[PDB]
Amino acid sequence: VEYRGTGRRKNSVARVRLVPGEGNITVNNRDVREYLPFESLILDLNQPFDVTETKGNYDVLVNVHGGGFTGQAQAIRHGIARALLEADPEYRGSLKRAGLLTRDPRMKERKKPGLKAARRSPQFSKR
Amino acid sequence: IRIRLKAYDHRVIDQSAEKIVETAKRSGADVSGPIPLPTEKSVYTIIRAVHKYKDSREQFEQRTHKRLIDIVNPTPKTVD
Amino acid sequence: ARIAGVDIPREKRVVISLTYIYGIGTSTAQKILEEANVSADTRVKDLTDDELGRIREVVDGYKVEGDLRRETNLNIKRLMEISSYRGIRHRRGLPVRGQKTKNNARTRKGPVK
Amino acid sequence: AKTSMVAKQQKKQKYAVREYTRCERCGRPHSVYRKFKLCRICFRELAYKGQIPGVRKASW
Amino acid sequence: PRKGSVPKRDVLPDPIHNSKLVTKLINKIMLDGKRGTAQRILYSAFDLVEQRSGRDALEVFEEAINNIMPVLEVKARRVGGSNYQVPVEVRPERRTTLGLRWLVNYARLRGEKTMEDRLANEILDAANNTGGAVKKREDTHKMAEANKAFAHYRW
Amino acid sequence: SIKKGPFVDEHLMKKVEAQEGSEKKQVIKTWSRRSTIFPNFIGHTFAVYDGRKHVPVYVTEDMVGHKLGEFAPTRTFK
RNA sequence: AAGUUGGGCACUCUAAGUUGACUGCCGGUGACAAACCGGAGGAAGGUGGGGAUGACGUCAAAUCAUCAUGCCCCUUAUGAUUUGGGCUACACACGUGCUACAAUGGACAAUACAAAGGGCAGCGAAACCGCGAGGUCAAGCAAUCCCAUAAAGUUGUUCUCAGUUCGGAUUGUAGUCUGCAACUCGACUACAUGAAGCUGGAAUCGCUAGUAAUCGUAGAUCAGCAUGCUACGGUGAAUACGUUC
Ligand SMILES: [Mg+2]
Ligand SMILES: [Mg+2]
Ligand SMILES: [Mg+2]
Ligand SMILES: [Mg+2]
Ligand SMILES: [Mg+2]
Ligand SMILES: [Mg+2]
Ligand SMILES: [Mg+2]
Ligand SMILES: [Mg+2]
Ligand SMILES: [Mg+2]
Repeated sequence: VEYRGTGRRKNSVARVRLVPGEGNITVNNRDVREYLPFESLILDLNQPFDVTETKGNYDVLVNVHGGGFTGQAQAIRHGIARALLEADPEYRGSLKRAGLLTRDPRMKERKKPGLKAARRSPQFSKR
Repeated sequence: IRIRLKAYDHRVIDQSAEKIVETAKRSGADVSGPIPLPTEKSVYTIIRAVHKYKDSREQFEQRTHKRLIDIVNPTPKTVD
Repeated sequence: ARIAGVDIPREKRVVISLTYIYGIGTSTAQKILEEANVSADTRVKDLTDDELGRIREVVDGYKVEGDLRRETNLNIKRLMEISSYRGIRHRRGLPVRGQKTKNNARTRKGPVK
Repeated sequence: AKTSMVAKQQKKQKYAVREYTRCERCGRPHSVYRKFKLCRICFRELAYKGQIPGVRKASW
Repeated sequence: PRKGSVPKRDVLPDPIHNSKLVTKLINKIMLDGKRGTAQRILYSAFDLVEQRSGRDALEVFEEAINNIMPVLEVKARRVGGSNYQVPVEVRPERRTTLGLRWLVNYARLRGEKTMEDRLANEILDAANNTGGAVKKREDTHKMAEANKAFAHYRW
Repeated sequence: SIKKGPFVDEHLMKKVEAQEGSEKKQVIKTWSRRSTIFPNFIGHTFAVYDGRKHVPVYVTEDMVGHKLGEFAPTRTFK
């Protein structure tokens, strides 16, 4: 029983559901394996499934929105952990032993005024 | 009818929204609870100095807040 | 290698082998490649010893001549050394068109720096 | 020589697009606005002391 | 940083090859932010190893880093009121990170006219000796190992 | 450069279209460096600059399609 | 087909109004000195990440051409109004910026995923006539409507290591648009033209995680015209043991 796993990574929301059965992930009425366009490491967002000691627990048929593509990805990886812990609340003390469930470390930041790339400075000539 | 409100200050428009839903709900009218439309800003980045000492500037904004209220029951006790 | 003087390159695609000739290249070479049994398939110096006859008979029909009208650019240009502008005093005193004649690295018409 | 220029500008020298836009309380001919008809330093002392609306400071 | 020990915290998993130390040299061939053209070229430069070498590239790969593996460093230090060099043996975390640059810097130097084949001639001919980049690690391997000097210096 | 009437200035047309009657030669006094060459032009000079020059330029049968009285330059180089 | 049409479903982001981080009970031992390295559970580290905020003061630094201005000069001209030249001129010297020297590259058709913005004579669809720059008409209009397809990348065809199918510098013809008009003095399109150039001497800069680099998106200024400019997302590494210079 798992529902409403939101997932956020770099301005790209993702809402999921989890249905019991076997591991079959799917977003936006089309596949995953030939949607994540470069991303040969599709299996490395399934990797919380690797470390929850069970791979084929549930099916997802998830949703996603916005962002880029790996910015649009990798939050599914975050988004199934919230609903995964809501499937059984034991896992907080046993999924945060590899430190995985939630961290939102970074987004892009402001171009600082009179600069060029928000930390870079223009080149000054000489002395 | 979907009357629209937009104002510069942000507490003024909420007290106006609860004023208009107060004068609507105290009469018989099945009004929706007031709707937050997203509030748009616009930016004015400008040079401080008077002569050519550029690359030292500061920015301004102004922020219009936009609410939304709709009634669906024209009653004589909710006319104006 | 018969089109204008010679068409030197062999074993390329013909669609760019017809760029080495003057007056035709890379976009009207697609257009003038208009003949049955004429398609670029890495047979530049092959596949044609009579099929080449149509694709230069049409070039002789292709009114702009390729190489025979090398006199008309200097007809037009030398006609513009009647001292009006735009060729007049970019050649009689020799500066360069480009609207900035000494502020930047204008060396495409200058000899050296 | 600019008080002649303001005497020109609110009149019309009859062609379509010969005019231009100048500052209201000041008189600069460059870097003026169209939301305010002020100009980039004459806007600033009128954006301060609260007297123009809209304007919080910065830093969004 | 005069303040000490900025943390490391870098992770590197992999899809098929099951090795942390193979996702490092995908992170150095990748220039200009295009990870979307690295493992398309890298894994098409390892599947062409067994067609060029005698074996799978896995059991050749630790040999290929093992022979290119640098030993000794010469970090110059003006000792006590003098100025000349000192040999330093590298701490084992730093030495692979120093090590992997010599694959890619000479990958862009072998004129084989195909980068997924020019670069892979230094994993072949790396488990076997006298490659392209082994010459530099033997050139600097004897930089101060034979030229042993004041070896009581601090830094 | 468009269609629709290559934009001779009209007062210049007013001068030429009735100036072409007799065998007299009093040319322009214009300093309007804008107009093109209508093909019905008689042997006459012009005065096409206004800072300081009245350069008498020949109306001779050049490429008359140029949208300029630009035979008179403005400055020197050396 | 997709209009998200109904259901009126309302939860799921969502869009502007609220609860709570602080060395807190923490283990040490600094001997009670605050604090320092550690462990716990808030998603959260020890000013969570950034901005806005610029102390007494220096440089007789900069501005009378934003304005204000003590004082001296101009007084049928050192004022005024047009038209028309100029601010772009040229053997040269130096700053900044861009686009490139190629095969993890180029061409070619097909082929997915953003943020922030503006638009009531402005933005302009759909279908239409053009090689394109565009031309006509033309409904919808401020989360809903329009500009507005993001692009890089993926799968696939092909050129196969060359002054080259690399690059467009230059140069004539034939147009479009804005305008009263594009010669001095704009911009864009396709037609050929196709130069310099093989990752650059002495030297010299910019950056410590969403950071430099990569292709893009929007805006003001503005009838028309930016490689600059301030804003926004996408892809995203390597490295910092150390204070000797
Ligand atoms: Mg929920
Ligand atoms: Mg005055
Ligand atoms: Mg310290
Ligand atoms: Mg904070
Ligand atoms: Mg802070
Ligand atoms: Mg403070
Ligand atoms: Mg004065
Ligand atoms: Mg100037
Ligand atoms: Mg469209």
